Amino acid sequence: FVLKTPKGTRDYSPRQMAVREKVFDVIIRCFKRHGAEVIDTPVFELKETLMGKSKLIYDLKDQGGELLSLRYDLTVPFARYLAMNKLTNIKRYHIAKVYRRDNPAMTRGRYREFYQCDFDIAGNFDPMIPDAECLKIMCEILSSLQIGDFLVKVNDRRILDGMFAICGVSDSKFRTICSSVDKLDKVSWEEVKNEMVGEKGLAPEVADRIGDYVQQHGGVSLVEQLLQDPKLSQNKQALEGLGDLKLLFEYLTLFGIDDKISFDLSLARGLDYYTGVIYEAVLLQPLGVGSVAAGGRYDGLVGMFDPKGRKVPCVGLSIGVERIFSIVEQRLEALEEKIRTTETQVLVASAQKKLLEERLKLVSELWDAGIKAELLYKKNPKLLNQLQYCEEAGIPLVAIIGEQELKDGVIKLRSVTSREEVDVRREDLVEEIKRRTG
Amino acid sequence: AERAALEELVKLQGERVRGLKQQKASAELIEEEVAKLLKLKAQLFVLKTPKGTRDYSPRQMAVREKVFDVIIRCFKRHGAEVIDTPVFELKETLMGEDSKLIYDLKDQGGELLSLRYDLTVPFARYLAMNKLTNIKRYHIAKVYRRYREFYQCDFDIAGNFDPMIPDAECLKIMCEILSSLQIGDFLVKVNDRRILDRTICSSVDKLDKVSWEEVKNEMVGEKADRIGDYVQQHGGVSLVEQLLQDPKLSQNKQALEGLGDLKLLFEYLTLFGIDDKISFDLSLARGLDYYTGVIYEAVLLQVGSVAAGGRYDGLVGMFDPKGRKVPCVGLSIGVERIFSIVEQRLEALEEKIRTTETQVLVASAQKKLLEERLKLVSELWDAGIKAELLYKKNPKLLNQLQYCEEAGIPLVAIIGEQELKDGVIKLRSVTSREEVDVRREDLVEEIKRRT
Ligand SMILES: [Cl-]
Ligand SMILES: [Cl-]
Repeated sequence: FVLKTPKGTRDYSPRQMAVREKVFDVIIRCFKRHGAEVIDTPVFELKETLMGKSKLIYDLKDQGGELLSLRYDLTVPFARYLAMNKLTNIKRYHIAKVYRRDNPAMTRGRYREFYQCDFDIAGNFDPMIPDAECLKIMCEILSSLQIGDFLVKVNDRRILDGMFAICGVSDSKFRTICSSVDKLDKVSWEEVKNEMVGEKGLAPEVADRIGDYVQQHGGVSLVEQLLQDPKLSQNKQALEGLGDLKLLFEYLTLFGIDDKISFDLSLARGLDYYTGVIYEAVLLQPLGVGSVAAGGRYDGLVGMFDPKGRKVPCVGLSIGVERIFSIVEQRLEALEEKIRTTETQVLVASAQKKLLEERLKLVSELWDAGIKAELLYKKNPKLLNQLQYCEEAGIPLVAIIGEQELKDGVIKLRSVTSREEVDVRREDLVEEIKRRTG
Repeated sequence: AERAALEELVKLQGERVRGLKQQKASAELIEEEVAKLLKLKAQLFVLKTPKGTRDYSPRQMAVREKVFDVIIRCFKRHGAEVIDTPVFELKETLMGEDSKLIYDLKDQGGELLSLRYDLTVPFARYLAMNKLTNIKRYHIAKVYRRYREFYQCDFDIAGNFDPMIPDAECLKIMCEILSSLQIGDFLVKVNDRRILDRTICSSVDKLDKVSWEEVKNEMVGEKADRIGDYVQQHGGVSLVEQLLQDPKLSQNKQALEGLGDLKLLFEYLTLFGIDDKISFDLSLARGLDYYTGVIYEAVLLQVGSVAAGGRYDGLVGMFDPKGRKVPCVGLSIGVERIFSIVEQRLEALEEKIRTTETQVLVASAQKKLLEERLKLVSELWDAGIKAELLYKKNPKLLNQLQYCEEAGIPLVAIIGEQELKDGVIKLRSVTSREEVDVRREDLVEEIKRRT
């Protein structure tokens, strides 16, 4: 028996926490900027609640009591929360860890316990305003994180259904074909066409029509082009999706995030789940380095719990904080710069021995002034040792107490980086420290 | 949800009333508490959260954010790092209260796992795994026991340092957070395990709750004269000094060592200025098994415990193959009861508790200005202002104003055709109902100044 974190789980070191706090602050400042509420659900539900949901779910031991399970997803707790509280409309964000028992590849992003970061608007509202807002929120956060240039792919579920029927895929092969088409971002169309015809028996005359549609990406001008398409115009659901899309593009143009959006018909994810617009956010090297965010409209899923069977229309977005965390730390790592694990702005030190009690008095005053102060728990620490500690922790200043300095009543402040000393009056010292550090 | 919070409030009120009656409190205060409790009671498929677990409502979250914010600022002020641990650990990792209390996962077809029951065992594992002999950190996370699922707030300092400074700092931090919380007057009681050196201890812990007389009878039932004199006595530094002078305690080295450390600790507290708020009691024996040094427990002044902790050197050593002990001192803050006390206090003021921070809402009385509204709101968002708008083509102005009143939003931005033409925007204070015309450019700056 080795002491280890469970297979698939990880601790978070102070540096990692600092990185995770830095990004969570940006994302939540944006969520609050859009006037969202926040909720929290327990880490486990009753099993009854999750059965019928891929059954890679951790389950607690019976232990006499009724069976329970760690949440594998945020939304089913969301639906339970809305049905339990008799609400059909709410705007909120939930940030919390989820638990799926799957093989974990550390090199790969996969981990058994990982953060999920969701923002949702639920309710019957005029069409597309909430969706446009969701898109704006995605671009705000990714732009603010400064992790390079991003682009957002959007599509619609209805267009996929209509385009696939008109092109000529059967209904039960349709999900499999979609799984193939979605890889066009990471692979080539000759390759997914070979995969489709060869591995899944789809006719080449149906694959080479799906090709003429899916290899097509652009802006609003492509929704107009496809509105003009004779075959597509005939299809009703394709018509619905395109109409919603034309409207969405207009709202984004008002938002000013129009340039960073791309209509792309290759995109096909979460079909079981999404009923309207589907969007994915990816980093740019015009080549995507990975998928950083996702969003969708899922009217069907939220209302499952209600006895009546009423559907609560919902639109939302999920942010891949776990890639964002790694990318941010590596950027720091590439620089090779040390990351502050503490916010201490001053350290109290005395060169001379026997001044420990006085320092304690000084440190307390700083604490009661709301200053982030520290001191070494040694009766007579050496000045050199104290300074090294400051350099390592990134502490900007050192406050030195000396018998000579004390008589004057002044306190000597030395900048660690510049190694320059100034003598300050005790009353002023607090304000001097404040001026020095925000 | 909200109903669940109400139930929690009722459970706390009942406990408080029970404590007050026990303390032989005056009728005037007891009646007020009963009145609050009665009001709470009045206020109070098969979809349900698992037993012992409750959801957090937006209103509930707001109280939690404010409370956590105060605690977090204090921890940061004292220059602590922060660490995170997974929810579950190997069952073997958690081992010698009762083993059965701990939650355990199904076999699955992998190593057996159990949910964290405490936040410090994982910390001990973290230290051993990384081989660290010194760290100052705080950890805020949910713990599971079989409410069964609840938040735990912990601040710990681990390492070898001159005696009593780390211990003194924890008390100062605890006092600092409680005063900041503004939950009223509180006191902290401190004892050392070494000086104290089972069933008597439990009786002793039970002793805090009940009188010595009845308390004395309980001890007899459990079966004392020598023991009784020591337990009743409690106080300050002067009281501490008298005990050392005693010959019996004095001639025992094990007993003697603890007394000396405490004497030293009080001096540090005096420098800090939290000396007045510290109390010495030998009666306290809570968390005796974990502790190898001092005990401290905080009690608010009208379980009844808001904060607790002490020095334990035994745990870090257990994980290490070598078994070398790691000195450590720490504190836990009972943040759930603090949640419900804070929310209750806010309610007394009668001031609204806002679930959102939106500064302003964009609204238009007239028809067909939706696009105009969207552009403006977007500009506000870009500016970093917290703004909203209703997802309606032509919403009515009265409806929008009502939403602001209910949501607590301070201002409403109104767009009119004439206003649009002149370059002005009409800003109306929801509370005052007063209006002003502000040019588009000045709108962002003015909103910030007003808020
Ligand atoms: Cl596949
Ligand atoms: Cl396994």
